[PDB]
Amino acid sequence: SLTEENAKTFLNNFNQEAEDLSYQSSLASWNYNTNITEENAQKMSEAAAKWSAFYEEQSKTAQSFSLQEIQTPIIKRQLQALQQSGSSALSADKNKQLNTILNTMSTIYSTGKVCNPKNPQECLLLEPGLDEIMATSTDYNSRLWAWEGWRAEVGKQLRPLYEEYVVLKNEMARANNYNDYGDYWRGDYEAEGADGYNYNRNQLIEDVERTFAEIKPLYEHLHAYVRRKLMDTYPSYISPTGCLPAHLLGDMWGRFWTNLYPLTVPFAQKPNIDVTDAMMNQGWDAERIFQEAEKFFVSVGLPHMTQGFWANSMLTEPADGRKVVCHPTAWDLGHGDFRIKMCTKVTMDNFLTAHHEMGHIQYDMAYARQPFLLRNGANEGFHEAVGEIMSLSAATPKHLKSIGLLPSDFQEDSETEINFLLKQALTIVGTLPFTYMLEKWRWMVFRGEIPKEQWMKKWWEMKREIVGVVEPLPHDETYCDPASLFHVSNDYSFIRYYTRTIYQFQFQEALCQAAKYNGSLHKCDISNSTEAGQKLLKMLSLGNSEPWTKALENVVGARNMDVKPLLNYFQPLFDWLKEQNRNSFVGWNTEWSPYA
Amino acid sequence: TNLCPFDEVFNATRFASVYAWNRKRISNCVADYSVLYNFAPFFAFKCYGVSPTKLNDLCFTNVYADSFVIRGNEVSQIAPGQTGNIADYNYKLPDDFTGCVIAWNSNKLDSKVGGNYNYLYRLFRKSNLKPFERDISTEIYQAGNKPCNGVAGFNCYFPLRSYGFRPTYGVGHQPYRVVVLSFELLHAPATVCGP
Ligand SMILES: *[C@@H]1O[C@H](CO)[C@@H](O)[C@H](O)[C@H]1NC(C)=O
Ligand SMILES: *[C@@H]1O[C@H](CO)[C@@H](O)[C@H](O)[C@H]1NC(C)=O
Ligand SMILES: *[C@@H]1O[C@H](CO)[C@@H](O)[C@H](O)[C@H]1NC(C)=O
Ligand SMILES: [Zn+2]
Repeated sequence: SLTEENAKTFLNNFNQEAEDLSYQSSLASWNYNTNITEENAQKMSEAAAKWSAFYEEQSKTAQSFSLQEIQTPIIKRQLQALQQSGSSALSADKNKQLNTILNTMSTIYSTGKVCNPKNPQECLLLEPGLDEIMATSTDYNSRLWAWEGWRAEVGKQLRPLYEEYVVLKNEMARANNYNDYGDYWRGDYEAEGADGYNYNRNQLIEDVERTFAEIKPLYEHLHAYVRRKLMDTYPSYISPTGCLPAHLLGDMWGRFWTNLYPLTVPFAQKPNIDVTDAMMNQGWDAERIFQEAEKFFVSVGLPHMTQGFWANSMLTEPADGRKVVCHPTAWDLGHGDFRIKMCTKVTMDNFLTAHHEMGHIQYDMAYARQPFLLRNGANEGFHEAVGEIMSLSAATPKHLKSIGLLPSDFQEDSETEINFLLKQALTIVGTLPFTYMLEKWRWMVFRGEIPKEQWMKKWWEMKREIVGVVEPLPHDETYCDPASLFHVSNDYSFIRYYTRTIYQFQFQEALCQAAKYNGSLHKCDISNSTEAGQKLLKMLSLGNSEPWTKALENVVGARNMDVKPLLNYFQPLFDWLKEQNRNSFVGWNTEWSPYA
Repeated sequence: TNLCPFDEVFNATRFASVYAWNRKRISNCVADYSVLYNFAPFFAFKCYGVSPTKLNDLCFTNVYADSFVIRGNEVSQIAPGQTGNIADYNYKLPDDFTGCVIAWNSNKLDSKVGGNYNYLYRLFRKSNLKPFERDISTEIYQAGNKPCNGVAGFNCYFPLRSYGFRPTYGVGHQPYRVVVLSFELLHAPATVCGP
């Protein structure tokens, strides 16, 4: 009861100053992303330097508070959040060396180029370069040369850098009273609670391994089906029982299998729901799209959007002497300022992205009453989950017909449901094994289990165990394959995408059950149902003031992550796949290899 | 007929900060409160024990007008019995109140692109304020035990802080102008009456 009052006063002062010092930085960043000019870059840099210096000084000052003396949980949470700023609690020279390594990694990834084995006139890059040539083409050699060349350049030029990066990051992590840098990443999910509710940061490895065990039976069947359909486009290249070659997955790395849709359509005679023509005929613009999104959100009890949102936000390409960034983003600036930056157009994809971004802003507005240090998401992947559950119940035929973009006498087709489910499956299910494998590999390398001299020897060995892909040509230890990903050479964690997928389906089942709907889950819609809105706003207004095991309990009525709802979502596709795979063989043998 | 000077109270080029709140004594004039409804939609107009639309039927010895500028969310702290920052360290109303408050938006006049730093408020004080009491002191607050000899630093902070208004803020953070009218009837005839 002696330092608790001091902590309260210190937190009050910090909250008063931080909002003012952060609004300027956010506003400068916004002014640069909507203008792009030499002066604006300097303004952004000088705005960010002040905030960084102030935050570092405040964290160093706040380090002098013994946590055991405090009783009140909220102040302890705020102080624990403020103290954890050991991203540069090292020596100066080591910090400069690490910054130089990171900068050279980023530059060498961005500026890398690949030249054709034949005439060197082409010498393409990644950009709209290699990405298109191996996202559209259906020729073996055309994909193979690019896939081999990109690795034989980037990995060769990146291996020593990553070798030094591992040890520097481990030193950084151990200086912060951790075990390794992988534990530093895993510490995001750690939470402390009163009545149980504790989530030790060592259990995640057990949890991620458990849930994946229940997704293997479904994925396996999908991995069979696609394989069959790949035996027609490339006849004499894929064994009936084995692993798919890496360079034939419709993407540079195999993160997504969406681009395999044209060759894997089960019913080509029935086209998907395309609504752009109706929008053009009816005379729609961007403003109408966003008013429709706002109406859908207010139909479930959530509040409207402020007049500042309409006044300030950029919603169309300015078509003036101004260059902008057209990556869609949702901005919260503090002091009640919310905006969207989107170069939106008249298409279904923009229509769904509007709902996604508007859900981001709804969550931000919901947690706007908490103190400043707790105005974040409840976890690393709650934001996206909340964003995607809104767009999930917006492309359903019921909602589209309910607003007039589809004929009123429309008849649902049983053959179309399978196509929609298959596209969703190739988008969603096909990415979980890749993320799990990559994160396990980085965790093992950081922990020191994998020797420095066997990295690739493990990377591929367990690649043809979980995801089920075989390399086209052998790679020596001089290679560094995983450095080619943007989420590896430039830091960033990679486990948020595994948690987001499961969270979104749990939330969707909870809300659609709370809205009293009977039938298939993928057809459920939450519009014009006030009951689901209050249940969602119950979690959305907490921020991270309470452990993430409590908001999940509030909404879905559980205390961990379960994959049963995901299995309910894809049940008809599971039955159809099982029916059509009853003659062929499921599973793969880890012995076949395209080389000798 | 000599009307009361309300026109010069609700109209002013520049108002006063919340901690240094102004107070005007109105006495010996005929008061027509019906001209108080000559502004934009009032955000707050609620009267405690005076029965509005009957202001023209009472007589009081003198009236006090107190004017200041505060944030949007703080307007609820200008009621009797409330607790917060403004109601504890800047401006507090007694439990037995007789009169009422008028609060309206002033975003078009008190907001600038770079920030308006001419409005200040108190954040730290040793003990709460008695009703109708003004503090203007600028002594550095001492929260810890070690004195810092009047220089800012750890465990001693500057009590006054600025609002910093901008036109792009949300409604709850835009500036609001508040005028409080306090009536009192005493054993000294009565000079403030109706038409
Ligand atoms: C964009 O930059 C120009 C030149 O610096 C500036 O005059 C303008 O105010 C900026 N903002 C706009 C055009 O919204
Ligand atoms: C359902 O919600 C939509 C929101 O766009 C609204 O237009 C409609 O009137 C509501 N009711 C029905 C029966 O569609
Ligand atoms: C205040 O000034 C405006 C403009 O000069 C005027 O219209 C109004 O009558 C004045 N008085 C009040 C009470 O608004
Ligand atoms: Zn998003």
